[PDB]
Amino acid sequence: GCKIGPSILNSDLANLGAECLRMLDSGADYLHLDVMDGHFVPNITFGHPVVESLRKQLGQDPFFDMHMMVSKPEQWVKPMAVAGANQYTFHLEATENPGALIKDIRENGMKVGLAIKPGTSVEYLAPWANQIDMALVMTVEPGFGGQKFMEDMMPKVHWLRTQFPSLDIEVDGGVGPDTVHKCAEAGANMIVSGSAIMRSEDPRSVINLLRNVCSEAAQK
Amino acid sequence: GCKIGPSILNSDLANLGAECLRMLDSGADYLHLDVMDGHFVPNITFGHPVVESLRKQLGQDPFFDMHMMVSKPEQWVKPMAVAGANQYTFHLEATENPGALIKDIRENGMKVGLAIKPGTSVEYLAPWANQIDMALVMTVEPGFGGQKFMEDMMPKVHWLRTQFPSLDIEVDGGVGPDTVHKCAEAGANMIVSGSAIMRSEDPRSVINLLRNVCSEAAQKR
Ligand SMILES: O=C(CO)[C@@H](O)[C@H](O)COP(=O)(O)O
Ligand SMILES: O=C(CO)[C@@H](O)[C@H](O)COP(=O)(O)O
Ligand SMILES: [Fe+2]
Ligand SMILES: [Fe+2]
Repeated sequence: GCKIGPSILNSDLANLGAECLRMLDSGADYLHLDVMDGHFVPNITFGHPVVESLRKQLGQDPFFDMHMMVSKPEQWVKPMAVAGANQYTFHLEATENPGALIKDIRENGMKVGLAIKPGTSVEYLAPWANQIDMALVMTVEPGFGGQKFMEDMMPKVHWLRTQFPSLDIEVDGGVGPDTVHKCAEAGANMIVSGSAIMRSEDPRSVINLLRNVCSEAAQK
Repeated sequence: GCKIGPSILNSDLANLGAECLRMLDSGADYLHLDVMDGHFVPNITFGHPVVESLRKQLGQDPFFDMHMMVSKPEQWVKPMAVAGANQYTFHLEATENPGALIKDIRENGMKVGLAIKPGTSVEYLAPWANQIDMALVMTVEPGFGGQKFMEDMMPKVHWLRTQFPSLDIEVDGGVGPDTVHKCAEAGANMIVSGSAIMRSEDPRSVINLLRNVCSEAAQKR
């Protein structure tokens, strides 16, 4: 039950379609699409209009996990749903009312993800863990790709896996073949990887390696 | 002195390099790149990281006109300059001190654009017109492509042309083979056109049509 979702942050953003196509053709389980509004984080990536074009290019079948690093996650729920996103992962730090937002995401037919930044206590998630589909434990400060993996986040992952056996747990930031085992042994089952996968001639082998390390570690 | 800059807002954003390349090959004078942060306008497009990738794909020749529909234009000046943008067009309504921002843009080596929304009186643009390279008169409410041209904006263009004869004046929003006449006769010499060029089977001829109409008006003056 371990899935690999490449991030395209450090890809050729002038050719997102081709970049994502290579990922899917290489056996990626899903695509992790980083949406930044220049406000919640100090960078701007793209929003629902790019997602709409991607969905048209990539077809109906691929799974889009939207990492919504935006200050008003309430605003982009319908636009993302209409564009064809499968999962809407908002930041607990950004919402005025998590309960209302979770409901709205579900009314819009999308799965619900909830992300926390490194400095955010994992216990902030407790009241919500039973209402969401996936918790995203950031392992770098959000805003940029290619940052250093924060191993000190692993106790958050372990705590979530122990307290909520059924919850999908995603890690995001500096995850690659060097750090994936740490994530898997802590309890993560959804693995975002960007820079580590993006340069490869044979992304399929790297993706398979991440997935296999993660699955065998989970089998324990 | 008339120039046509297609907008790629309603293009295939998953294939943005390809869309820009074919605009350039079709004779575009420049590329007009719409940057929206979801705050200044209710939509999000892309920012400096996409510009960087485009500059790498297109090379150093093409001119990028950055339409900065962002609420903190001060924040993105350096990042856009580093990404390879040529001109930074910010909104008058998006800053408390346009004078300081204008200075910072030039210090970062870029050309300076200054834009006003339809609801914003052209009078407020005037104090800065002698300090900028290009004034942008919006002819639709910013945030979305394919909207209807607001011909009621033409007196803004005409007034700027009269008061600032050497100023480059851009119009943006619903400009096409029909409405370009109004823009040209009013005094605009820089034409942004999105849906009219992008959804055309013959972008070259559309671009030629827009430039020719504008030149004819430019000559008459
Ligand atoms: O959300 C983010 C950054 O804000 C992550 O998705 C990064 O894009 C992960 O990329 P690498 O750290 O694997 O390069
Ligand atoms: O800045 C904008 C919209 O905010 C323009 O650049 C749009 O791209 C309008 O293009 P048209 O499709 O109306 O020509
Ligand atoms: Fe992410
Ligand atoms: Fe524009």
